[PDB]
Amino acid sequence: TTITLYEHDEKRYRDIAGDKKAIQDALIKLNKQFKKDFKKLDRSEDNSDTEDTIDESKGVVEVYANKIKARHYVGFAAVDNVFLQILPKVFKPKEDTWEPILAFIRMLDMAYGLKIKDHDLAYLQGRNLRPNLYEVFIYLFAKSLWSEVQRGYHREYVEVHREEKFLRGKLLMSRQIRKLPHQLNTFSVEVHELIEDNLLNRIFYASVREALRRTTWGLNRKLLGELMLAFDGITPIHLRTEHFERVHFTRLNERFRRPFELAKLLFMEVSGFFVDMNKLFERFIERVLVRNLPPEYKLFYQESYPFSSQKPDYVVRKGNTPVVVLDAKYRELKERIPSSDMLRQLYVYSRIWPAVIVIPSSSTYNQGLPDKPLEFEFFDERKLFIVAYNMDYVKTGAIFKADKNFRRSLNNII
Amino acid sequence: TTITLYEHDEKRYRDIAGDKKAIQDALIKLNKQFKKDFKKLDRSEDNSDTEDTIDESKGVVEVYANKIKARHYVGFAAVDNVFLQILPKVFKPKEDTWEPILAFIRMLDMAYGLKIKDHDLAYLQGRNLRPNLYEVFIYLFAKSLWSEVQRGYHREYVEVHREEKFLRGKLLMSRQIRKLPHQLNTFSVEVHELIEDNLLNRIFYASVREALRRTTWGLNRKLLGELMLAFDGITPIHLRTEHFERVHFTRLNERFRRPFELAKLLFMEVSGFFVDMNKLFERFIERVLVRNLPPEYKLFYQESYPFSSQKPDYVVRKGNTPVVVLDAKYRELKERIPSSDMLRQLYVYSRIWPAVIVIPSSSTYNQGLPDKPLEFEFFDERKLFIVAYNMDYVKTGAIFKADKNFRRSLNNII
Amino acid sequence: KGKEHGNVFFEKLRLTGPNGEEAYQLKVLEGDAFIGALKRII
Amino acid sequence: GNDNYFLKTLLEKINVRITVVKDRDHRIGHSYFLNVETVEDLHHVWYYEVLPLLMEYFYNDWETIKWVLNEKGKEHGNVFFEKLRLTGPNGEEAYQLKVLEGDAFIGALKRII
Repeated sequence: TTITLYEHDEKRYRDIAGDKKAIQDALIKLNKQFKKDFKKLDRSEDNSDTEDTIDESKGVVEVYANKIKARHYVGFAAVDNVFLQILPKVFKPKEDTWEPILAFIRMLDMAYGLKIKDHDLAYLQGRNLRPNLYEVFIYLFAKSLWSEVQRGYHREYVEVHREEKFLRGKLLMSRQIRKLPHQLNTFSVEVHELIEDNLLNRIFYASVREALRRTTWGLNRKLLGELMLAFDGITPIHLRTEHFERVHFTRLNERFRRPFELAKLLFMEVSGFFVDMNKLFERFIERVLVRNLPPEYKLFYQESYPFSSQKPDYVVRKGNTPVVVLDAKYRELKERIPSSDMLRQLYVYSRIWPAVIVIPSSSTYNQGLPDKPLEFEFFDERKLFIVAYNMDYVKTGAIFKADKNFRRSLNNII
Repeated sequence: TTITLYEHDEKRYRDIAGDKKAIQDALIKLNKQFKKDFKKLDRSEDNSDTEDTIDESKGVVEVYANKIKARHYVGFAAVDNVFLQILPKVFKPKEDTWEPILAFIRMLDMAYGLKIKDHDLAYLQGRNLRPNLYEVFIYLFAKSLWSEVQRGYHREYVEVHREEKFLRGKLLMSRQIRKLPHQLNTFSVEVHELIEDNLLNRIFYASVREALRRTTWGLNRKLLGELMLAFDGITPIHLRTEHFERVHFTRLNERFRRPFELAKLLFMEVSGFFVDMNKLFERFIERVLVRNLPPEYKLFYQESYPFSSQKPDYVVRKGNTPVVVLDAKYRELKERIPSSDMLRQLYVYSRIWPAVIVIPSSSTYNQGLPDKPLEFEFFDERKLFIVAYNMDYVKTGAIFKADKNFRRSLNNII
Repeated sequence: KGKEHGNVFFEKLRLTGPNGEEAYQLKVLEGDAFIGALKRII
Repeated sequence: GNDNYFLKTLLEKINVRITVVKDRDHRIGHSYFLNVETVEDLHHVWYYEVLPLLMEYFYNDWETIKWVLNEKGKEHGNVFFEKLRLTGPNGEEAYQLKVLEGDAFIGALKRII
């Protein structure tokens, strides 16, 4: 069964496909698996409460008696033929669930640091496939591999001190001089032969073999079927985490960086990955600000310690003199005013940095939308200047029209 | 089945008594009943999130697939023969569960404004009864009623214009002059007779009848059995919320204030009540501060609006000049330092009020305990003075030894 | 695709795995059952 | 237990649970049980010649081998892989095999059928 969630959204167990007992068995393994692998991913003002909440089967999904509720952890996971995918709530609409997939991967393209191509994703737009995050990241792995295997096969050179019936390469002399004449019929050479089954090819044969076994599309089954035939002579391996560390990216296999990072993102039971929606917006806004703020340079994660260090998500300073704090919040900001938890942190970030502070918030049809300019000016009775900026999201499309509107509102703010 | 929780504590469904399906049916009615009756009780920095969390069957109890987890809502409820009681986590021990009951009711005595007696609770100490919050608040209702019915029965005066075969009271003259001589054989009087079945006695007959039906002790069954015999002539009523409003407390039934408020606390399906553990500590510390702060008068809930008003739990000012903010937090305060959410609010409360700020926290064997004096002095790089005060709890006993230690630490703070 | 346990070249085993997986098995046929299994490939 | 069809249905209830969690080419053969003469010989065959193959085919995976023996959820008893009490740094199951003997071993082999 395929189940899909948006951030802070619920599904009924009666309407859902499959079995009632089957889905709740899949989740308790996933929330437990998120507990052991929680510390690998960074957060930003998450209020995670690592001791109590995550180990109570509330790590990724809150499984309840009457419904199934998603926390603010975005991504996907495939467990026990119950494929779960959690999209952001910002891309929620009012092919009907194919626009938020390419919106989320493009927000996973710019924020998280991936180097995927837009024409890789635009190939899938309109082919009426079943929307699934695991079916597209296997495709993004398989297409970027088959576009990097079609040119060259990555045959890397190792040297072997082999006793050959012929003579290839440099003849070892200290091993041939001390050769008895009863065994003179084989040369003892040290040939730098190119092997096809290197460590990077043992991984990509194993990463395809664990992908074709767990794929469900009709496009990925054809593409991984051609990749497995190209890797036919390679002896297979069992994938571990030691194999993904033992290879290093030099200049002769640098073009295999794009399929390998996606092969490390999906393989290392469980499959997939999860990230916090607060930090992914904190990373995504950081791409927008430094591009859109020419007058003043901006650094993310600068920290100033009170008295326990409370650090802003981003601060922009021209040289050192202007202190314009920019704290990225994923909150909906209901009733056109910041909440108690938000404005209390905005007060501290301005005071310990005469410092204006701007809060960027999400804006679409689903999320709360303010007017086009800088919506809310606030003073906290200390000559402060709190500006509520809102970035519109044309990221569901491929054109960046809202970046010009975000620059025009920031130019009036700067 | 009797199930008991502490605040933020979990129980396993396999170890629990009764049936697995029976308890989860009882909770989904209780969390739904808490949704419709949520707005009657006040909060203080609760982060309730009224729209999403409470209606998702997470109002009082978080019912999960593998366990049952309590939120920070203290009290009790009896639903479908699954009696739930949630005690505070501060009274958790390392007759074994009879000390935290009398600790919680005494904290419900001083904070919430009840006027129960200590010798009402000390009668039950050591009688090896089964610990239950509904069995003691029915007892506190039944003993305070039977101690106020044994003296006087509350026979209140109503006047009736009745045609009596005898002559009692004032004879109505305009109704007797116009009486035809074929019906002269009955006087027409207006007698101020005392009736035993007044509205306050119809309630107490109905409040006992709905208590003896739902009691489980052997002491309350004897006490309510004597109360129901004393109210034998009273015609019963169906209890509503209009009946508890239609009576008013004058001087002639003022001694029935103590059983009636407890009869309104338990009766109005569901039974019992719940209150937020944050506000109940915010109310309980307010009794301690005004008693322990002679030099400066202290007012609770004073508000100052930034820019959305962030108000302290308590502020003490001598006249108007010293601003010593006292914000009560129920947090455990791990690692001897305040958290991000706590210290961010402490910074705002001091700045909008040169103002020192003191945070009181709970301290027992279960909760985190600091040293005896004022444990943590902090400055937030603006010449601030954040003092972490801790009140020890001898409230499990009947003697207030820690109030002298709280006064000595406050005298060094003042 | 929508046939199992009959005159099929790959019949499903009647015991699924722990995570809901299914494993098929090659099935030998003979006589007119095999010809009837070839006459529905066309 | 006076069952003439016992060792036939022992490998059949193993192999049809082997071929659905692994390949068909990873099954347990029948040359190991062709020399059993007493229960002690079957105790040696099941512990030194068959269960080493199941630990070899299922490495770092203790749940699927617990379903091949259809003893899932049952630990700390007459189980061929008892659960170790310890959890680990992040939390692993990490079972350990248990050498049974006597009628208790047959009481653990009867419920594989």
